[PDB]
Amino acid sequence: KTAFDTGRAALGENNVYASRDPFDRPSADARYIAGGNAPAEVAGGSYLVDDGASGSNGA
Amino acid sequence: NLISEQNVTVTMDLQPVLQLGMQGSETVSFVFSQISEYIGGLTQYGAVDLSVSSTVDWC
Repeated sequence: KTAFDTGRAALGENNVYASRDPFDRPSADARYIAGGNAPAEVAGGSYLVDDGASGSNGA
Repeated sequence: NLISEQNVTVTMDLQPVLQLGMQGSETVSFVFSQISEYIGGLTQYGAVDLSVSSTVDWC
């Protein structure tokens, strides 16, 4: 989420999760886009039907 | 009135015939493979056609 910083100032705020076997769920301190290693996640649904919000504004 | 008689015994067996026939497959399979299949749901029209015959009043 954090913005693209300039120069050697951030060093890790945007770098991709590097792995040699990406088909296992990443560790608890890796980077998720929506969710986490622990059961901290988002409920199942679709970007088509509205439950609250819909379309692009949804999760 | 002298007579000579021969007797036959008639035994009527009124069995309670109830007959429910069907014109569909025994197995009705719902295979939810698509997302719209989940969201809109699955509907199968005319899966079973019941034809009824009965000697007695039936429910």
